Amino acid sequence: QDPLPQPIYNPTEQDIIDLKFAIADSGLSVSELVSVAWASASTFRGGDKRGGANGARLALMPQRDWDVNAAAVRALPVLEKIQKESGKASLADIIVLAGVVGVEKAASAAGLSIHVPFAPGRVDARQDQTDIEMFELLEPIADGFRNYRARLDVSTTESLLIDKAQQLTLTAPEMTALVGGMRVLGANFDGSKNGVFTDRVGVLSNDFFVNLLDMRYEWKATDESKELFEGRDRETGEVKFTASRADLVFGSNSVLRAVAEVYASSDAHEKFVKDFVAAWVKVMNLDRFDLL
Repeated sequence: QDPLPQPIYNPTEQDIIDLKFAIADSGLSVSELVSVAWASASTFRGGDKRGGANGARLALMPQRDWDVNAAAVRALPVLEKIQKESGKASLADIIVLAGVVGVEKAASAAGLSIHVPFAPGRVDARQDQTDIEMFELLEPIADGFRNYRARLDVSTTESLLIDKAQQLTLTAPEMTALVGGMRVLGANFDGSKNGVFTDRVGVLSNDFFVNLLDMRYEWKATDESKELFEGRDRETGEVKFTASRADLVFGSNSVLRAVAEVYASSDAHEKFVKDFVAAWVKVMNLDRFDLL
C-alpha cells in the first residue's frame, strides 16, 4: 500500500487564471508548450481506451522515454514544479493547459487574442496503474504532425499520417489546419526545418499554406528514397525550403490540396486561426466523453 488516495482537485476559474499566469512566465517557449501538450494528447486511438491526455502518462514510463517525446520531455520538469507549487490542478490538466497558453501566445504574436477553450477534470495516473507492457504498444511508428518517422518501412509516410489522423478521429480540414499550424509553431520533434515554411517560427500564421501553394517554387526529391524534397525558386534555382512526404501531400494530393487551398491566402488568416483552435481543442478532449 502506497497509502493515501491521489488528491482530488477542483480548480476554480481563478485557479486556472493563475496557472496560466505561472505557465506564461516560466520561460517555456511556444514550441515547448505546444510539444508537451501534443505529446500528451496524441496517443489517443479511436476505439481503444488507453491513449489521450487524461492520466499525464507522458510523465511516466514508457512514454517519458520515447524518442519522439524528447522535446516534450524537456518542459515536463518546469510544469511538474508548477503543479507541485500550486496543488490546485492535476499535472494532466496542467499539461493540456500548457498547450492552451502556448497556442494563445502564438496567436497573440500574430495579432489575434483568441480564447482557447479548456476542460478541467483530468487526473494523474500512478506508475503502478500504468502497465508498462501495454503502453509500449502505442509508441508511434510515425507522427507526421511532428514530422516524426521511425523505421522507413514497407508502409508510406503519407499513408501513416492518414492512419494517425484517423486514429485521432480528425477530418481532412482538421488534419490540415493542425499540420499547418504545428509546422510554423515549431512542433517538429527534432527542430527540423522540414515543412517550416516561415521566417516567424512560433507565430500562428497561415504561412505553411501560402508558401506550400506558391507556384514560384518547384519541388524535387533529393535522392531515390524520395523521402526528402527541396523546393527551389524557379528563377534562381536556389533552394528555399525542404519538406518530407508528410508536408508535401497537402500540395501533391489533389484531394488534400483541395482542403489545403482554402487556407492558402489571405484575409484568410483569421479563419485558419479559428479552425486551428477548434481542431487543437478537439484533440485535447478526445478522451473526454469518448463514446468510442
